[PDB]
Amino acid sequence: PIGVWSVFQGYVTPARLPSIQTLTRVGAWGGVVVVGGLYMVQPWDWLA
Amino acid sequence: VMRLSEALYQTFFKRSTVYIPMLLVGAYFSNEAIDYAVDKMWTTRNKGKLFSDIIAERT
Amino acid sequence: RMHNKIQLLSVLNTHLVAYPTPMNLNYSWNGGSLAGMMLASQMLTGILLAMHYVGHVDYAFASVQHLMTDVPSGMILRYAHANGASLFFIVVYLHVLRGMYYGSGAQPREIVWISGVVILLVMIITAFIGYVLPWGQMSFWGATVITSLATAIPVVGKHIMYWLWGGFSVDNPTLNRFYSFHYTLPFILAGLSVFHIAALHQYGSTNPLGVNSQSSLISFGSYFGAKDLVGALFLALVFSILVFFYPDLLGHPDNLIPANPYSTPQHIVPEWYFLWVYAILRSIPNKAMGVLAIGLVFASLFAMPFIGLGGGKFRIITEWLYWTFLADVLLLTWLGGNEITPITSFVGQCCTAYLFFYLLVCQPLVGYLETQFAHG
Amino acid sequence: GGGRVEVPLSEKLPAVTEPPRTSTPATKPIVQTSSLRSGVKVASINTVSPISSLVLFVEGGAAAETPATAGASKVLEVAAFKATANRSTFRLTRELEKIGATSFARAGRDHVAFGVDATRLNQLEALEILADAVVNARYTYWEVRDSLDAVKEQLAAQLRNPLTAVNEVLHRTAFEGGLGHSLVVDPSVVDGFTNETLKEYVHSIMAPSRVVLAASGVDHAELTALATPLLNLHGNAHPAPQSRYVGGAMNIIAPTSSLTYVGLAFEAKGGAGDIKSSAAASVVKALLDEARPTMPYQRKEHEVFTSVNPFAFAYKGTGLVGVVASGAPGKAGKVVDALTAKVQSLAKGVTDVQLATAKNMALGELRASVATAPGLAAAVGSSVLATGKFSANEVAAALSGLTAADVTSYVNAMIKTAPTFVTYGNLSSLPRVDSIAKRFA
Amino acid sequence: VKEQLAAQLRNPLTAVNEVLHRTAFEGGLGHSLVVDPSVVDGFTNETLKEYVHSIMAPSRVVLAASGVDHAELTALATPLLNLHGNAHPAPQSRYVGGAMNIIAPTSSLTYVGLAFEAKGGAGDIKSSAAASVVKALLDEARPTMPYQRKEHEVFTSVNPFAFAYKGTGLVGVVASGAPGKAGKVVDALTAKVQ
Amino acid sequence: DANPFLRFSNPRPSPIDHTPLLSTLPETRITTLPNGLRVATEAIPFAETTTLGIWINSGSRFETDANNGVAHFLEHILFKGTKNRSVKELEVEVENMGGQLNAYTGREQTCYYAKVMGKDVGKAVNILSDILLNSNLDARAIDKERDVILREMEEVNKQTSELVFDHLHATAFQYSPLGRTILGPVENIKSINRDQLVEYMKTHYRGPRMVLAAAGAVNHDELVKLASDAFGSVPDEDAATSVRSLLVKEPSRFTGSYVHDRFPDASECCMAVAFKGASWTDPDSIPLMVMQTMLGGWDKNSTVGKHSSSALVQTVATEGLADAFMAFNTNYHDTGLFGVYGVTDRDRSEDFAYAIMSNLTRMCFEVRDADVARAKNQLKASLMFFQDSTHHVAESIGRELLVYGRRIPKAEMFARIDAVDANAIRAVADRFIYDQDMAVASAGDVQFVPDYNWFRRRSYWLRY
Ligand code: HEC
Ligand code: HEC
Ligand SMILES: COC1=C(OC)C(=O)C(C/C=C(\C)CC/C=C(/C)CC/C=C(\C)CC/C=C(\C)CCC=C(C)C)=C(C)C1=O
Ligand SMILES: COC1=C(OC)C(=O)C(C/C=C(\C)CC/C=C(\C)CC/C=C(\C)CC/C=C(/C)CCC=C(C)C)=C(C)C1=O
Ligand SMILES: [Zn+2]
Repeated sequence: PIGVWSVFQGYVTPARLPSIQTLTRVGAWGGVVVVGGLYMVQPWDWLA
Repeated sequence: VMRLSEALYQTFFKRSTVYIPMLLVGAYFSNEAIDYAVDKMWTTRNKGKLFSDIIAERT
Repeated sequence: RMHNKIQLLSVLNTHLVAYPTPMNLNYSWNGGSLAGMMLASQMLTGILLAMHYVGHVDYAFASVQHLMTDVPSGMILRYAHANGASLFFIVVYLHVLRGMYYGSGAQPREIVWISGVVILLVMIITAFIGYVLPWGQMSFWGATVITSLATAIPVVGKHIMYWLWGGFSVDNPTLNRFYSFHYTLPFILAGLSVFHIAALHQYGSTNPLGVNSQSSLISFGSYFGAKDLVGALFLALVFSILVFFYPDLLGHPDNLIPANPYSTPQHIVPEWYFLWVYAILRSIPNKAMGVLAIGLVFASLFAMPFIGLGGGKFRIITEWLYWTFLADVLLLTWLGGNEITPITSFVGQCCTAYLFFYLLVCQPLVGYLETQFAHG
Repeated sequence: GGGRVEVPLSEKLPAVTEPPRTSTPATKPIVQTSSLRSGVKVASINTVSPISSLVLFVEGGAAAETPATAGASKVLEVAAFKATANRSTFRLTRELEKIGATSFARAGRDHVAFGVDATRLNQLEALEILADAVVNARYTYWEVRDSLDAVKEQLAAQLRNPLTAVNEVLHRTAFEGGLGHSLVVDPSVVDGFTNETLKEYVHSIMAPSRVVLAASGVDHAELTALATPLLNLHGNAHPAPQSRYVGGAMNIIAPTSSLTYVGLAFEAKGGAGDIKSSAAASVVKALLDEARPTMPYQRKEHEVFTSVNPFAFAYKGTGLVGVVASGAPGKAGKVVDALTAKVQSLAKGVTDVQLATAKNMALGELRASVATAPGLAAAVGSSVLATGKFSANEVAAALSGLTAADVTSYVNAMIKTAPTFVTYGNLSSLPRVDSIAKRFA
Repeated sequence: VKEQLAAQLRNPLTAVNEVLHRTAFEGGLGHSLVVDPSVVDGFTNETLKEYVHSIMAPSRVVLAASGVDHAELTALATPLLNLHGNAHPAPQSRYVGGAMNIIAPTSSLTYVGLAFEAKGGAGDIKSSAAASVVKALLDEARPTMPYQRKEHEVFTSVNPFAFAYKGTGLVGVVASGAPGKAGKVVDALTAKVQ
Repeated sequence: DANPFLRFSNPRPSPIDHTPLLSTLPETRITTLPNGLRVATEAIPFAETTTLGIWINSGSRFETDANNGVAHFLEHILFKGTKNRSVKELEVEVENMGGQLNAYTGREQTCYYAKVMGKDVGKAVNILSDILLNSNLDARAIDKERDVILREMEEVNKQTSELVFDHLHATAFQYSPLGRTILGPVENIKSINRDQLVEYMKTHYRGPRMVLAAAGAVNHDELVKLASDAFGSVPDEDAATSVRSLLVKEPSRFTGSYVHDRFPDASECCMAVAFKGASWTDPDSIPLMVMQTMLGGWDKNSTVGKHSSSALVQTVATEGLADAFMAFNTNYHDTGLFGVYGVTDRDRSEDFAYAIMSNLTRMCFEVRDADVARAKNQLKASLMFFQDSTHHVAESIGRELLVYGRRIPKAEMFARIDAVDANAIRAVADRFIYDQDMAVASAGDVQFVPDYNWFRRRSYWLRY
């Protein structure tokens, strides 16, 4: 009863969902893994 | 006594997602500087003994 | 108490002697102890095998033959280690089907199910790279066909492939690294098994009735030791039959030919326990889509505690649908050993579609309908 | 960025005096009372305060308890303002906390009071919440079961003070009937309590002629017009066990009481119904105030006493005016002798300065009780429930128009009536009981 | 000690006996014996040593025996009972009487105790015998046979007593009853002695 | 759905406009005497009682190390007899006006006030001026109070919360005047005399530092005349010895630090964590008031704690982390303190500490609008409740004239509260809380309280 049971019962409202700021702060981790992979591999001037 | 600046704190230090890419570019440049210094010292000390010195001598 | 003064005896007592277990567990709760016994048997037979095996091309086939005919009890050790992989997969598959039937991965046992799925993936990788080691035709060509499937990821393809091979084709570096990886992975299997058992002990096991069983619990070490011993003796009977009377029944005759990279066999099929994934891959007419479907099956397996509603009996619609799922999986196992034919391609596509339909549509939606029927 | 104008500076042109000053009313507002068609009496008084207080007074308390429903008023103090037929507990709590309002449940010895205090802009919300939480309360099983623990520590903490225990035993000894029942019961009395017991008690105490709605700072016509559909009550008046004063004496045994407490009380004739007798009893209470803490850190030393605490309770038809004094365990007879000497010297006459001082003390207490809106609403509700009217002006006139001869006559009539005597503590020194109640005869 | 004291005070007869002994007496005989468990909270072995030193003196000690030769007992107790100490003054007691009440909020039975002074104490043989006879007379319901079914109209239980101390004592009766029937319990207990 | 029982009310938090409440609120009149003393009244139209007193911009901060404790000892001495009235004369005259005198002595503020009836305004003015100006300060009464204070010091007779807050002020304001206790050390009490009391009153009780504030039933002109007759003889202040010059000369300093007061057989575990807050004149003090309302407070005699609007109250009440707690917002002339104080035991102290730190840091990132609207409504309602009691009206008049320099109108206060939104709360929490040093104080059974590095680590999040 964690997962689809939470949304079938009506426990996932517009509230209790993450805010736009929370999703942006989590979404800012996308650049970190890209920069880390480019740091690890170093394909310099490989962008087309 | 000595203290980190507030404006420099708010830019590169307050968020980890900004701190980590700065860390990686600083790591890249630090490795480049250490490589340069070690290679320059080694090539200066052992001048005339390496293979490239003989090859450039034969030109 | 003597076990209260040494901390080793306290843990062993708590988790193997006095552990409270439901008293109405039937013989379909003996899958886990049988799987642990098979893991221990495989580890023992392999450690004994590695004292006579040489992990080099132009010595591997001859070392296996010298093991078979010249090492005392070497034929028993090799045939036991070969058929033990099949029995290990039989037991683990029946264990997973038990968990699918009873809804055993639900709250609060999601970690148990997830660690089980991780164990299954490591088991698959271990068995495949161990099958490469005898260096026959089936070993070489299966390792060639499977590892040259990384050319489906765009751009970063053949780079990963050539780094896996240590060269430009499957050769001596691939065999030499496969020996080390295969020796090492079963210890990760043993550690993951210990973690998996420790995760179950937090909440204890489910029962065939599917109700709370805290009122009726008995000691493990007296009542479920002999019950496990009975099933272990049945498994030993099947194992002894397979080793001594039909040692090459489950294998392939082509793996008794030394590997030739310039001549390929007519039919390249894996061992039987890999055949359902092979049928899923071979049915889809695109390599990247086949790898995506194979990954999606295991992703849906990981997501099962969070999407799967419905257990054993008293939930009768999902109980009936389980048998269609079992027939679908067994059909995919049969189709993997056949040739590529338009009717077999169509049937394999329909079977893969129904497998995804059951795993992702039947288990949440039919389970929710059952809950609304029973307690709505 | 937010506002950066510092608070020593005035805020800028976005700070307007757009509401004009409303003119003051010509006279001090008067109490206006009426009755609903269901029979519930509604009384209200207008104020210039920005706080409106609404309180609901129901006859009951310890006087309406039975041996089966023993300690139900204390449980009702905790269990009130929870889940009703229209709202859950969560919804009522959030609706009170949204407008910044506060709620109380307070059980007396002859009444229970429920109240909501809010600002003048949320008086309809406060009235609706109070009426819904009183009339349509559910008293679920699990909520009462979980509240019983906190009830047990609140009673155990309230019985730590010896004055509460002395007051309980004094009310037991002074009266037979309803007023002799125990309000602050032992914690083990409510050990077998359930929600059925509370529902039975509530069904006994609730009736339209036993419920008064009192409001402070609310217009009366609006309040009656909007409370007519909300306080339409039905029910039967459970019989009230009318109390009578008889007097007597008792004792209490306390194992680890570092002091020893002695209570002496008399009956105030007429109860809360007589204005003059209640005023004279309040004057007597102020005359017995020996050590009133009017200044910080002042050390008034008595020869024998450690604490003096008088009182004057005015119930319906009868009252209880008296004094409780502490003292050392070895000097309890001296405490009794000093208390008898004080009451006898009061009976010997009051001398002008003492009379004026006690009248000013009584007037100050009376006016400081109704200074705030919740205190004024509680005073209006209690006076209307006990009598049918609010007469604070008449009480002040009675306090001011009291002569020393009237007070001396009052104390003389008091000492003829049989008294009530209660002791407390690890009693290892006591004069005999026959000679205890002889000094006023 | 504290749990034994709490077990002893659960009997209402023990509590009524303690309150009777305090109320009837002034002096050492009014001191409580079965004290509350909270009294022994700040107790140490030095307090016990102080009490033992206060009560010990060779003139305050009697060695009694049963079933032994007297001469051999004195010969063997000569080098053992070499007690040294000061005879502390005895806080002598006098009967004063009175009335006290103890509250139990969850007691299903109300107890009433009545007592009188046995003048003379244990020294007076005749007064002690008369007190024993009065205690036997007041014992209305003494079950002498198994499953006897005596039934009083108001007395749930009746227990008379007779105590004999050095110089004084008590004789009387403690009768229980219903909480709503205590006045009739007092009435019957009073009328029994006339 | 009930028709009459379900209108008008709903649990959805919406902003409320408190503008119509401003039409009938009374006005404050201020008159400055040539002495420099301000006389400020607020007449409530039908009041029968009056609170009036003298508020002084002085206290334990403006003492020295040699006379620390003189201002607290002054409220022990001042009511023990004047040069015109004895002890019994003062007692009789106060009893006849039906009121009580009272006194408070803070670190920066002192008040002596009387709660009387409206007919006794002039008598209360005369009595208050008599104790303030013509006190005996007898050496026998000083000796009679020194021994009582020394006994209560030897017994450690103190509230637990006051003990914790005194430790907190001592460790957060090291080497500044605000780190001293109001009570003072034992040696200053053991060597106190009449000369130090005279010198303190002569130095600090002057015209520009004193407000005579009266609320309730009082006329402004008559109080002006009575104050000019009575309090007209107070000395004026030198410009070189003003309050601002003393604030500049000895400024406040905040140091991030940790203290615990361990006891071997205690039961409770009281603890407070505070950050460096805002001064009284900082415009960020209104958002700190709103944030303190958002954190709230709770004690275990309430049973509706699980339905609270505040998430910290919800967490502590549901998991049972503390018996009681409260969030505080202390403001001084040039600094402040913001944080949470609570009472727990040793097995729940770490989880309570984690709940405090996690709820403080959460306000920098995620703040929803419903919580801010709820807290604004609750704070405005709390401000309206103080208007109901004339004692709080007089206290607010005295405090606002001492520390703001002026009487802030109610319309300006409502407008300044209504200008707070969620972005302002996030900004103020980012300024004061995030990755800053804090001060930690505990007392009692504190062996399981985490050390300073645990508290310092949890002032920031590594996941954003
Ligand atoms: C994909 C799922 C999965 C795999 C693979 C798996 N387990 Fe299980 N196992 C479970 C679940 C779920 C349970 C809990 C069943 C219940 O209590 O209803 C369980 C229970 C057990 C038990 C307790 C007894 C029993 O059989 O119920 C043991 C032992 C056990 N597992 C061992 C193992 C071992 C050893 C392996 C592999 C080498 C393994 N498991 C593989 C999911 C799995
Ligand atoms: C999950 C299955 C599995 C496990 C666990 C496992 N193996 Fe095996 N291993 C195989 C298979 C299958 C083969 C192929 C046997 C064959 O066909 O001859 C193999 C082959 C080998 C060989 C090559 C010799 C030969 O006869 O093929 C060695 C050596 C070996 N394994 C050692 C080990 C060791 C060592 C361990 C554990 C420490 C181990 N194995 C555990 C599946 C497994
Ligand atoms: C006839 O042909 C065929 C085989 O052949 C006999 C087969 O078996 C299989 C079965 C194999 C399947 C389904 C895929 C196996 C899974 C994976 C992930 C591929 C194995 C990956 C390798 C070898 C990469 C290198 C990694 C190693 C050695 C270990 C990594 C280490 C750790 C995880 C710690 C199929 C379908 C097949 O058609
Ligand atoms: C639902 O109820 C349950 C069951 O169902 C009745 C179970 O079955 C089990 C688990 C059963 C166990 C642990 C016994 C099965 C054996 C296992 C997993 C391992 C097999 C090992 C063997 C036979 C011997 C190994 C010997 C050695 C020497 C290796 C150790 C190595 C060293 C000491 C260096 C559990 C916990 C349970 O709760
Ligand atoms: Zn002090």
